Amino acid sequence: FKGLDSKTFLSEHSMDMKFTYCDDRITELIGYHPEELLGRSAYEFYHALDSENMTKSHQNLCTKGQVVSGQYRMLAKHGGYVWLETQGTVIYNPPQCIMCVNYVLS
Amino acid sequence: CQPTRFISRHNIEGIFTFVDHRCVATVGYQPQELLGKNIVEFCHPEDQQLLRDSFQQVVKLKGQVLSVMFRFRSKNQEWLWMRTSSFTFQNPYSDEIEYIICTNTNVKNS
Ligand SMILES: O[C@@H]1CCc2c(Oc3cc(F)cc(F)c3)ccc(C(F)(F)F)c21
Repeated sequence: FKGLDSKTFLSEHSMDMKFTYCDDRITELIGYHPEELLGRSAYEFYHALDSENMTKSHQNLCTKGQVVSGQYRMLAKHGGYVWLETQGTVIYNPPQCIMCVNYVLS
Repeated sequence: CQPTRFISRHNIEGIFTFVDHRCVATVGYQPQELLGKNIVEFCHPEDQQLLRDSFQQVVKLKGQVLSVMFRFRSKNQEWLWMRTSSFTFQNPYSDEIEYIICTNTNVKNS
């Protein structure tokens, strides 16, 4: 039994969904090293059956500025899929990036 | 050009609880020189009260973004203009106390 907290990590993304930053915490939970994530689109990581829904969550996010993804599977570094739920927030300056708070369900 | 910016997390008092290592290029401190201290300690005295009231408000705003501009004292002891954009996060599976997620960018005042 890990905590809710010990299963939550942040990521930051450019507007095209590529990772620009990730907490080291993701390693423990999913196997990725943040440095191997940077420059890759988050889309690369979704299970195909959650894909169209994440495309929609992304649309609600760009237009409304904040979204709650609802349940999705992310391919894990060493095979299989982890369940997540993400809160996204767009940070606008004077759109500049997306901040994601990611919670691992499974 | 790429803006300089780092992510931090804070309790509702302002105390740094997590600092992203991009802080070194942005304000010059190591993360461990920031962890455990209140962000108001690095703030210019004309800006401290605005920043304290920003932290107080962000929790009333339902997870929406609150933004503030203030002068932050770099490891050179120079005053840098920071735009801090913040929002609360609270895992809706719990009734744990919300904490504050920040992005912090050196911007121009002009
Ligand atoms: O489109 C934004 C931008 C990137 C992203 C998102 O990325 C992640 C995808 C993963 F598989 C894992 C992760 F930690 C973040 C996860 C969720 C969303 C959200 F906001 F739901 F749309 C978004």
